[PDB]
Parts: sequence; structure tokens; C-alpha cells
Amino acid sequence: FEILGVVGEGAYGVVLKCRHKETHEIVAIKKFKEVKETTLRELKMLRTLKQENIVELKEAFLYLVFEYVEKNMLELLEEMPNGVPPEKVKSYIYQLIKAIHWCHKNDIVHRDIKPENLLISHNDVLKLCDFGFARNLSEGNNANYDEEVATRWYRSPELLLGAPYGKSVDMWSVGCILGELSDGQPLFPGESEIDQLFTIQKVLGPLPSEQMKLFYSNPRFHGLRFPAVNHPQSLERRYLGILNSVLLDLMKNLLKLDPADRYLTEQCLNHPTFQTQRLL
Ligand SMILES: O=C(Nc1c[nH]nc1C(=O)NC1CCNCC1)c1cc(F)cc(F)c1
Repeated sequence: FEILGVVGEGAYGVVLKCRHKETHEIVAIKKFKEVKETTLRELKMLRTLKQENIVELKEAFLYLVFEYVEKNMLELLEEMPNGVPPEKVKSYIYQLIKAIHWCHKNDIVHRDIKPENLLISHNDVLKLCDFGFARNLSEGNNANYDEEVATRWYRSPELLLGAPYGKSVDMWSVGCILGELSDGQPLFPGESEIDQLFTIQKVLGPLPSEQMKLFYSNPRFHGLRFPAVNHPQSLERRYLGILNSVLLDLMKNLLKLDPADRYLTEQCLNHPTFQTQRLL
């Protein structure tokens, strides 16, 4: 394997764009910078989680070599800064939901669903990557989070204010990505986590009472004002003329402030917006 470059580094290890010397195959090799989150789990999590919308473990040799995908969704949104075409919004989110469905069935919450970890193939096939930050639903009791700020923006209001993290928070990330794909803009951006609660409430309205109670019981937010909103702007108003109305209905169910009301994957896939997509 010759080394062709560095794909990325961050807080998860290092991914190297490498090429097999015999076969001119660009591959993405991950090694760490076992190491905090076990490559050993990942190589088995990626032994079960083999499906067309999850990254392929091509081989392993201390560590892991993946298929190389030239692009991710983060790059797409920079090149299409006002959103990708509406048909692509439905296609990518449907593929993303399918990958989450295959993760959630084996009781794996991905925990770092963001546009960087969504690769898009030359055939426009979405593939989920970076399972290092995950937790399986048994065992677990983990921290091992991605604490990057871009990751924060895809987190549930419950997780920001201190709750456990389950399948419902993975679905909240899907709704955040649906909106960003539609107009290119981060739905819930915040330099500070508290500023995010303003942006969550400015669209989805005042928070549930359980959540606003945990706010006043948490060390991280003490001493500071609550991001209160007089007159909220609904999702319907936020994406008026931008999103197909049937697709907007899926998003509303993805972004229920109370985690209990949130759609999980089977309801999302059987949602109306995918009827013709459910054939294709
Ligand atoms: O497996 C990962 N990434 C990849 C596998 N195959 N291709 C890629 C890849 O990132 N491709 C990019 C897309 C954008 N354009 C440059 C090439 C991976 C693992 C992590 F832990 C963290 C992470 F961010 C990515």
C-alpha cells in the first residue's frame, strides 16, 4: 500500500488515502491517533453491518482498510450551498434511514450522524462511516462521544440537556440533515450549546417541561439566561416552498421535541414520501 494522502484526522484516529501496489485500488485505511474505541468492535460491528448504505470493510491487516469514496455530504453542501435538488433530498435521506435501520436492528446507535460521515458514491449511493463513537444498546454505558462542535448541531435537545442517548436521538440527526440538504443551511446552529436551544425553540417551539427542568438542574448551564422565544417560526414556515410537503411531514415526526413522539426507522421507511422510492 502506497500512501496517497490524508483523508482526515480529528478525534477518531487517522484515515489515510492509500493504494494497493499490485492492484491500483484506492482504499481508506484507518489507524488511531483497543485504542480508546476498539478497532476490534468496529471490525465486528462492520462484519454484521454490511449493507449498501454502510461503508464496506474491504480487508483488515493491526487495523482497518475501507472502500474509498471520493465525496461526502459536507462537500456536496459546500458545492451546492443553497441545497441539493429535492429528489436528492429524498434519495439521500431514504438511504440514510435504511442504514440507520440496519444499525438499529442489531441494537447499534451510530451516535455521530453528520454530513462528514455520510459518503456519497459516484453512483450517488450514500454510505455511513465512522462507527468508532457508537454504543451498542446492551453493554455500553459509554461516554466515547464526538465532542466536536459540528457534531453538537445534530444532537437532540434531551442529549444537550443531559439525557441518555438512544435510537430516538439518531433519528433527530436525520431530521437535522433533511433540512440542511433542502436549503444548505444548518437547521440548529449554535456557537454555544445554549444558543442552540434558542435555535431549536425558535423553530420547534417551547421545550417540554421535563427538559426545561433538567436545564435548571444542570451544572453546565447555571448562571446563564434561558434562550426563551416569544413567537416561534414553525418548520412549515421555515421550509415553505423549499421542501415537498409530504417530506416535511416526515421531518416533523423526526424532530419531535419529546423523544417519545419521535418516529423510529420502520415508520420512517413506511412513510408516504417514499412510496415511489420504496420501489426503485
Ligand atoms: O471511513 C471513513 N472515511 C472514508 C472511508 N472511505 N472514504 C472515506 C472518506 O472519508 N472519504 C472522503 C470523502 C470526502 N472527500 C475526501 C474523501 C472515516 C472514518 C472515520 F473514523 C472518520 C471519518 F471522518 C471518516
